[PDB]
Parts: sequence; C-alpha cells; structure tokens
Amino acid sequence: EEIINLLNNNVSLMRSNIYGDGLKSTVDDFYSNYKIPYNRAYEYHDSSLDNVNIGVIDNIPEIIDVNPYKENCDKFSPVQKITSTREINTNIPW
Amino acid sequence: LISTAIPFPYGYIGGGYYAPNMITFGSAPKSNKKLNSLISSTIPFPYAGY
Amino acid sequence: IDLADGNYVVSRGDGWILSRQNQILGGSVISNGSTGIVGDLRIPYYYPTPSFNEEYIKNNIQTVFANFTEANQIPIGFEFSKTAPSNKNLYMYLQYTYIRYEIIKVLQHIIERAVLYVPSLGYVKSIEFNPGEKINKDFYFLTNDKCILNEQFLYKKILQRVLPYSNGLYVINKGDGYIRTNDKDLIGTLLIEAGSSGSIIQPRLRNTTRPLFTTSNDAKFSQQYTEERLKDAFNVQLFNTSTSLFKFVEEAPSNKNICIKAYNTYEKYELIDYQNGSIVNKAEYYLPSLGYCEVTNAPSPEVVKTQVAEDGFIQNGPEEEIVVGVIDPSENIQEINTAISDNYTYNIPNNPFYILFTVNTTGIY
Amino acid sequence: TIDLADGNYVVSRGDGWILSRQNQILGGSVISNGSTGIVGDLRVNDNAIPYYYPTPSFNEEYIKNNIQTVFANFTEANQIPIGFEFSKTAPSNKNLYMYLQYTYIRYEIIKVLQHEIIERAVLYVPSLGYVKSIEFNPGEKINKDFYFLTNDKCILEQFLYKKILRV
Amino acid sequence: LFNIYLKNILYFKKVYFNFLDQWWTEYYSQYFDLICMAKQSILAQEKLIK
Repeated sequence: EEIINLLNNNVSLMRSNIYGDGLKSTVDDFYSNYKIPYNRAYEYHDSSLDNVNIGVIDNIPEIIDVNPYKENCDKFSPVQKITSTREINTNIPW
Repeated sequence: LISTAIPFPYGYIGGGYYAPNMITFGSAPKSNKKLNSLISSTIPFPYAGY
Repeated sequence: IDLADGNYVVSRGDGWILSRQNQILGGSVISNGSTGIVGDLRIPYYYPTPSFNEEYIKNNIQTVFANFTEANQIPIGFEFSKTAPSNKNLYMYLQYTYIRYEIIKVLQHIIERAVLYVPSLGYVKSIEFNPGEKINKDFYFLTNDKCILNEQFLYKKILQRVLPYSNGLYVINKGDGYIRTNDKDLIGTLLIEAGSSGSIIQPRLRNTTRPLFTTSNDAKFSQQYTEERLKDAFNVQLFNTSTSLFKFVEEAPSNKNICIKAYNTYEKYELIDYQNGSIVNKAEYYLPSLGYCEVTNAPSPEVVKTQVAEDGFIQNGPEEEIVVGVIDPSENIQEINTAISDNYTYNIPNNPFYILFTVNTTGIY
Repeated sequence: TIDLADGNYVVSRGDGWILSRQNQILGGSVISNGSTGIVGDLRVNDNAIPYYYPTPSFNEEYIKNNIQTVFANFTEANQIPIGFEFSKTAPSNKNLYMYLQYTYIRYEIIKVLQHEIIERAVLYVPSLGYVKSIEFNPGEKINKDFYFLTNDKCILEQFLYKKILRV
Repeated sequence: LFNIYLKNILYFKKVYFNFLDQWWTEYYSQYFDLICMAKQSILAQEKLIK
C-alpha cells in the first residue's frame, strides 16, 4: 500500500513496504457525523443456541419432493479491484 | 440449525399460505338403486404447492 | 389432396395414440368385483421439416387453433373407472391421447408435412384374462401412431331491433355457455368402452382464471372499469369462479362405446353506454363459468376435409337477456337523510347528479 | 412357548392390528335416515409415525434395521400419502353410528431360549383404517364391547419368522 | 423527572461507550501495531542469534 524510501543527500538508502488492511477506506470522519440516538436504545440499563433440539431436527424427514420457484438465482458478478501504491520519501527512519 | 433453517417458501401460484383448493376423484360405480355419482374421494388439489 | 397450391395448417382432432408408448405410465390388475379407477391430475412433441421450423409451427398453431402454451397452465383430469367380472382377472393400462397438428405444403395436388403433438387426455385399454393365458402382442404394442377417436381434417390456408332504454350505462347478461370456435375451448374428448364409465374433471385454481375482454375504447371502458360496473350490476367478482369445479361423468352401455367432449364455457356480459338511442361505447366481458358436455357415438367406417369456421363465439346454453341500469360513477349522489311524508323541498347546493330518497307511505307522488 | 431353535427372530404378525383403549379417539359420524356417510383419512405425516416398544438388547435402531432388511420398509413408504375411505348408507327409517380406528402392522423381535420366548420387542407401523358401524335407536343400550377394546387383536392371523444371522 | 434523570444517565453512559470505541479504533490500533512490530523485532533477533 505504501513504499517508504529512506533518502540520505538524495540517494535511497532503504526501501520498505507497508501493506494495507484490504477493507473499504473512508475519508469522512464517522464519529463526527454520527448522532447518538436519545429515544432509541434507551432501555436495558454465551447462551444463544438453547432453542435448538438435535433430536427434533434429526426426526424431521428429508425433503424428497421439491416444488421449484422459477426465479431463485440472480447472477454472480465477481468483485475486481485494483490496489494503489503511494510512495513516501522521508529522511527520519521509520 | 443450518440444516433446519430452510429459506421461507413462497405462497401458492395465486398468493397466500392458507388452505388450497379441493378436487373429487374416483366416483363409485352405479348401483342398482343409487347413482353413486357423488361417492368419491376429496383430496387437496395443489398439495404441498409452496 | 384436393386443395389449392400453398401451405395449410390442419388439426386432425384429438385422440391420437403414439407408437411404442402403451405401457409407460403403468397398469392395474383387479380380481373380483373390484373397481379400478386409473386417472391423472395435472410438453408438446415437435417434428419439424426444413421449410417449417419450430417457431413457424408454434406461431401458426397459436394463430389458428387453441393456444397450447396458455392451455398448459390450466389443469385437467379424468377417471376411467372399470369393474372386474365375477370370477376372472382384469388388467387395464392407461396411455395419453394427443392432438395431431399438421402443417402441409400442397403442390399441385402433399410434398411436405410437419407434426405437433399436444397432450390432450387419457385412454384406458382393458382385457379380461386368466392365469397362464397368452395374449397377442397387438393389445400391448402399437407399431404406428393412429387415431382412436373421431377423424377430422380442420384446415386453414396460411397467408336491427329498437331499444327503449334511457340515457346512461347498462349491463346486459347475455346468457351462459359461450364456447369459442375451432374447438379453442375444448378441454378434451374421452373414449369410453362398453361396460365402463369415465369422467372429465376441471380442478380450477385459486386466482387463476382467464376472463375474455373486448372493449370499444380503452379510454373510458377499461377492464377495471367494466369489472367495477359488473360488480355494481350483478355483484360479479372474479375472485369467485375460481374455487368452483365441474366434473362430467358418464357410463357406457354394454353394447357400444361412447365419446364425451367437454368444453370450457363463458358467461357473456355486455356493458353499453346508451345515448339518444345509439350505443356510443360497448364492452364484452366473458367470465369462465362451468363448462359444457357433449355425448356422441363412434361413427361407422371416409371423412372430408373441412375448413375452419370464422373466429367467434357459439352459445350452447339457453336464450337469455337481462338488462340492468347502473349508476354512472362520474356523477355525484346526494342523500336525503329524512323521509318524505306529504310535502318535501330540496335545494340544489350544474353537472348532472343523483338524489337518493325514500317515502314514508306507499302512494302516488 | 414356541417351537424354534435358540436365537433372535424377526416376526411379522400381519397388518390389521387395532390397539387398546383408543378406538374412537378420532371421533365418529351419525347418519340419519336415507343419507350416506363417508368417513376416510389420508395417512401421510403425523399419523404415519411408528410406535416402538423396545426391550433391553433390542433398541430402536436394531429392531428398525432388522424389519427394514427383512420385511417392508416404512421409513421411505410413509413419506407418500395414501388415502382410504369407508362408505355406509343408513336405513330408510333408522340412525347409523360409525367410527374410525387405525389398523397397524405388528412387528416383533423375539429371543428364543430353549423352547420358550424370553424377550420380545414390538414395532407398530400405521397401515390403514377400520370403520365399525352400528344401527341404533334413540335410548337403546349398546354393548360396551362395541366401543371399547381391552386388549390388542388382529381383525384379519399370520406369523412369519426369519432367524437373524428355449431358443 | 426521575424517568428523565435515568434516561439522561443512560445517554451519558452511551456517550462514554462511544468514546471508549473511539479510543479502541484510533489509539489502541497504533499500540497493537507497535506490539506486532516489537514481536517481529524479537523474532528477527532470535533468528540471527540462532
């Protein structure tokens, strides 16, 4: 994502690589433009899969006859992205 | 949970999840005194049509 | 053939049994006094030629004869009941009867033919047998496609009274039993052998029906408009007539076979706009009602090539005509909350409108 | 008491077995003079659940597997709905009461030691129904044995056993 | 007024949690980066000694 060039007195002594997280980058400050709601989530001052029964699920007969729905798929469009790389020249080592 | 969490099925071809239509099949043979035309078996026509 | 040069599209009727397809769905064995009832409750076969491709055949068939693509959406059924003898085994097997649509290229006096098979109905062949009895292969196998039902050759070459009604809208019930020409509404024909019974059923489907609509203009008389007017006049809602069903059942005598032809019918409603003795606008609405049944006997064994009839409607029910006026929706209605006893005066609050009122005593006013 | 070699045996006692104390839990029909009453059912899903009565050394899986391997397979056959019905016509000036039951297939897995049975598990497959009908008058006393069944019995009686191992 | 008091206290706790998340996202990320670089340095020195 970044190429750090440690310039000497203009000869590159060292060239290092800094990689990126790979997530979506936003330049707008989220916290400054986010409003904490007052009338929403104003209440309430490890155990989630308890309503699932292995035996009951195992007792269900398998689906044999399937009635199709005509339009159940849409398409697949792969996400193709290009990674940019900036170069930062510095005198103080990183 | 993964196995049992099927996507919610759609309704009938006309819309809805209530009872389907009905169809009568298999009229009994005519007897010596009775026509027996209505002695048949009633079955749901679009069975499991979701 | 005795036809002019050109191309023709021919319907040879339904009741065509395909070759090598006799025991495909299966059969039933009944021993003593048991009644076997083998039926069905619910894909065309194409055979093109270099001159006539699939699209040509499909387009011509849809243009002239029954739309099989749309007809495949509606369901059908049949029963074919048969009873076993006193002491003898009975075996009955079921096959499909199709409709044979040919497309011929007649040069001079048939140089080309394409065939389309549309599955119409069923046919049950039964035999009485004993254990270890030899049965000739003619009963089990069919070498060539043949017709068992009526033989037809419907071909088409490819290329006043005064009405003393006031001004306003009227809705007229014109009767029941309107079928279409060229057997467009024919739900099918069933051949029942002697000593057996058979039925044709129409299951219907929720919110799946095809009323026919033909309007003079689409500006003032639309489908929604005429449906509302029919609802106002006769309380005709089409969410009805979809949970209903009709079944035609008939047994055959012990000495002859019969053929039952069942059609889908319509009830005709004419919405007219009478102005100064002239029908300014008119719409026709056909509500699929309950079908129609015809019983015939197998003709003795030659047939003639008959041209198709003009596209239209044929009424098979009784003669009927009911005229009912309706309130124009574009004119407001003013209600008189109180009754009228002896004398009343009403003040108009310039367009025509209606005033609803009732009198407190029966008499002349 | 049986006449067989020692070991485990899979036995089918035929279908048409009606259980005890549950005769008219499905309800009945009263038909007045002239009319016809048709009482039927469609065995598909929940009434098509077998009843296991196992013993030590004969668990559910053992008996199930043995009965599928030897006799008819019910796990796959119960997915297909099969319908049955009865029709009864009442007399011209009388009332008729008819009630429906369930007839099952009795399957057993016996263990024969010496010439006597020392263990037996049972598996009931819901097969079909059975309508028992009577013609009654108002205020008429009906035998208590017509409605109630104290012990299981077969209304149709077999015992099929299989020892578990030209030009 | 007691209900308003409790609602305002809960809102204050919500703002505090927002500031905690801000600290985690903006500040602790850099300290974790320092931890990772220090671990890399330790591993590099261990490899050289070996």
